[PDB]
Amino acid sequence: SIAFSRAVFAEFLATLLFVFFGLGSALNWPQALPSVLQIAMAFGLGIGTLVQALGHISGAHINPAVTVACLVGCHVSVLRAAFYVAAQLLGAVAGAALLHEITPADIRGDLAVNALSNSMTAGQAVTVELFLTLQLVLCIFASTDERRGENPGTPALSIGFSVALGHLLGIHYTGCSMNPARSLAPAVVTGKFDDHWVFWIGPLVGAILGSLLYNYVLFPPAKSL
Amino acid sequence: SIAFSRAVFAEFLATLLFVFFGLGSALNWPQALPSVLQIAMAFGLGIGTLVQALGHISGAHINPAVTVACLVGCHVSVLRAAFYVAAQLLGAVAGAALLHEITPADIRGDLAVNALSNSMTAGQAVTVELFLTLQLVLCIFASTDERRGENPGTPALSIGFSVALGHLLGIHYTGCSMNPARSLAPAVVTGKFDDHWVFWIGPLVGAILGSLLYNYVLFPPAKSLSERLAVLKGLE
Amino acid sequence: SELRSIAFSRAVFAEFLATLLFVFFGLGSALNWPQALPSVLQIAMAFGLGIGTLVQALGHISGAHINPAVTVACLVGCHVSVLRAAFYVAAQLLGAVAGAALLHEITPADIRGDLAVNALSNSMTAGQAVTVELFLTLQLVLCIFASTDERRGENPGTPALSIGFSVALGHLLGIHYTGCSMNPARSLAPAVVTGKFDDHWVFWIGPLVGAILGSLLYNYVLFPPAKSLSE
Amino acid sequence: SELRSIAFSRAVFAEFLATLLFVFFGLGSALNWPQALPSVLQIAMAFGLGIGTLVQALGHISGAHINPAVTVACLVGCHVSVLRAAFYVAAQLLGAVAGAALLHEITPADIRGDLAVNALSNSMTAGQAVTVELFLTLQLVLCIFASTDERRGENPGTPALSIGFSVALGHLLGIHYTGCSMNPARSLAPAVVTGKFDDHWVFWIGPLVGAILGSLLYNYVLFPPAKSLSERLAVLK
Repeated sequence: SIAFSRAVFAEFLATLLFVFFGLGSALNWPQALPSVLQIAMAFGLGIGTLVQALGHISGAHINPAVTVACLVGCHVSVLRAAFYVAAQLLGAVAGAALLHEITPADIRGDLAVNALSNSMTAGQAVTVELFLTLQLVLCIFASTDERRGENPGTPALSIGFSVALGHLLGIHYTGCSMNPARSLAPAVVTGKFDDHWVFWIGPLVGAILGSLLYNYVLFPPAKSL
Repeated sequence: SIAFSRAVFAEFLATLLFVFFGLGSALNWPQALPSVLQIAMAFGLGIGTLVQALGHISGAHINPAVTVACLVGCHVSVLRAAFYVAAQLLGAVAGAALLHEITPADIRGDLAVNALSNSMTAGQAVTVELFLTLQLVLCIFASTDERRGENPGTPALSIGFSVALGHLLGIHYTGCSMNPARSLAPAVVTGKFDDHWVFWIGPLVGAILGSLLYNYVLFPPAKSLSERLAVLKGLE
Repeated sequence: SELRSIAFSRAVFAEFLATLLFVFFGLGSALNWPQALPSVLQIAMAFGLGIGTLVQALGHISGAHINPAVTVACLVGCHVSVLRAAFYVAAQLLGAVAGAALLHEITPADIRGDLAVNALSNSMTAGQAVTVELFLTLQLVLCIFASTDERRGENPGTPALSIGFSVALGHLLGIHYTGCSMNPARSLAPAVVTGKFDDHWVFWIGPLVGAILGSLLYNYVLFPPAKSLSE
Repeated sequence: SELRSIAFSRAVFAEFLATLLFVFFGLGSALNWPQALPSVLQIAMAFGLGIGTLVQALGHISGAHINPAVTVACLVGCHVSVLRAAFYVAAQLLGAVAGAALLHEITPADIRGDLAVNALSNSMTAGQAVTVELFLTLQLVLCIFASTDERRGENPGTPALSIGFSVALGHLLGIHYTGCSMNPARSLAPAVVTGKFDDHWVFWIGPLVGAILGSLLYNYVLFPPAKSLSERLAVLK
């Protein structure tokens, strides 16, 4: 009962720092405009760092889509999955509120909300988020698959660079959600909810798709009883 | 029987995502033009992520030149190599078509086709593509060599950064093909095939040179008794 | 013992040399070079790969703290004697000032400029900046403590790269606010060399509180030594 | 004997081929500035990932020195023989010049320019520039020796990445002063081809001294090899 409390708190604190660091690095600084790579690196090294410190303790989901994917694959429980999703949403909003307080009334701007950019249709954007989240779930599972043992190597860095890869592309299209908590956090704080469902339907479908493809298509288990 | 089907499917899906993520990051130029480093990182972390996710299930070739190199020292049969190459070509075109469908209308432009740049000669570009793929194949052979030391496991990041290294140079000339599928995918969708042979002869020759140099010159692998037989029977 | 004595001397010398090279490389790469002004990512990579390289090269000799805040976090957390912590902090402060003085005598007077001093930026306030420095150093110690946690024996992992990228992560954000300190020696070094002590306490109070918070959170909240023999 | 052995031939050839590919890729990615001038980070990454890739691919065959300074550092740290060290230095110098001549041929005359020669920049003094190169190569040799230290447990690829990121780190600083050499072969290769030898000694004394300094500090001061058996027994009880 105590280990479970530590895991839910860790998921909360992890999502707090990820959203706090991610958005804060994505704000429009006029003296040094953030590059697609700069933002991608911030989100990328963010997940890699948080996976290293807490991955072995709770799994370092830091993402409701990852938690849902883990719910379809990993022997996680619906109770923990709910407590995790709840912890991620609380940590994210807490990270966005903390950043808002410290960010002045000049940089804040859109507070790096994920927003449909370069017009683009919701169907085209929702399709990207699906493929963006799918590749992350495939990597996370392969990097953490116990059947591989210690053979996968650099788990934190691979997962981290996988998030960065999505961002290196996603920034230009949407912003690279891959995480409903990272999307909801600035939307609640700075009132902006333009097609928010896109950043929810996409990732959730992409995560379940990646989980089913991995756990039951690409590398399924042997037959049970 | 199933494992082979899963492996061929993985090679298809891997090349799809690589081309989808790679080209999409190399075009898209509004008021944020992608830099050489930005593009190199996109292709590099792409392969690295896909080698990590699918390496243990198929080998994550994602490259016909890599599949050809593995035909000499990866224990890959010509049957698997063919099924892999076919899966890579289908995945790439599928990745470019999927990207094409979603592209923001009149944005595609070249669609990040590998193209001769800065008035250089076709011979100079084909020489680069050879060296770009030779160093990659050299790195893949060592990274997948049981005798390379360390502990069991494949370094997906090392392989990924090898692809990125090639882009830091190839981009200035072409786009760092190293992969005939990465070149054909946007060439088929758009229709631009200007000097398409450069993006095929270069990588294939560079890969075979690196594969022969590693398995016969640099670090000749340990032959099994059964493999050593075919050498004696091949002579006789 | 005798060989036990030298080992400690090697550790103190390594902590000195590590902080010297870190400050020398970090500040030198952060200077406003006219032909190529460094970007936030460019600077983040210089400080990031700096710690990662020094942790890789010297971690197995001294622990490669290169930071008084992490040394203090190890006192409450990875419980180390105050003797080593003092010798380490002293070695870091001497190496840092030596690294900033060496760079000064290495850079042309014209390009020297602000010598990459930590300074309040974008008209920020001391209270907001001290809060940022806290969260920046907290995530670094959290990563260090987990990457070097005795309980993480078997597989070596990637502590150097993870810690290195953890420093870079703090720079991708901290640079815009304070230039990212996370280290009282990196802040004091250019302040002593080039007299600029504007809000120096921010670069000291912030990191130290963030490090102790991260050390207490890890050793007492996140993954403590379970007092009960049950597990 | 060590000379007439396949392993020695493979190691000398590996050092040649490694320096060939490193110089070819390194200079070519750092000089190609037509309508897209490379940034300091871009150049640092090219040289960094260059060394990292070659150490991964060839490290197990020859040690992947790719540098006469590194080769000398291993000589000082009692590993490689003086015979092998000489053959390695010769292989590195031959590979480098071959890489620059090949790049010249493939690079259009309009963009070749100075061919990314290592040069004292922003009117730096010979004493200050030689001091930077010293500290640049010193940290690298410290990382290389630790990345190749059998006593340090590591996962596959990380040592090559650590060495790679060490080279990048050097370039992130050295570029502003000298263009970052750390390698006499990387400096000599374009100097012979293009013909610019102004104060070439800075790019040789600096790295050579930095490598020996780092090697002596590591093998004798910081982390010497033969320690004692019974200090571990005294740590126990």
